[PDB]
Amino acid sequence: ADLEDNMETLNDNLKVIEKADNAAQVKDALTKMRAAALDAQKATPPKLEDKSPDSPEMWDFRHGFDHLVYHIDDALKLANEGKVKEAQAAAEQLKCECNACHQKYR
Ligand code: HEC
Repeated sequence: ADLEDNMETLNDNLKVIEKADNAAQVKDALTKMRAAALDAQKATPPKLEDKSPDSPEMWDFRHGFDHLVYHIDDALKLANEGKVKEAQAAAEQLKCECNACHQKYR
């Protein structure tokens, strides 16, 4: 899918996670965020179209999704451990970290 749709998937499932009351619902939303993040990693954003993949900006662009998946996997582990509240807290701090890549390249 394109970058804007993957970003909508990330933004929407973060809303799903903070409204959830069961671990299965949290794990499902994180699973879709993981797919959207790995798919967003292969795209080129409009303001970086003049750059090559090995440019510092594009290495940094792909690196941001590596760290996002890292936090998704940790939250997925918490959800698999039945820790709904802790998984939701991980998602809130993860949500805060979304802003940095937008400030650079959005
Ligand atoms: C870079 C490695 C990113 C990180 C991590 C996240 N986002 Fe992102 N996002 C990024 C860019 C370059 C853009 C602009 C795309 C464009 O075509 O202009 C976006 C956009 C969004 C949007 C708006 C989508 C739209 O229809 O305009 C949203 C709602 C969004 N991003 C959400 C979002 C969330 C919740 C993130 C943390 C899970 C997140 N993004 C990370 C680049 C990057």
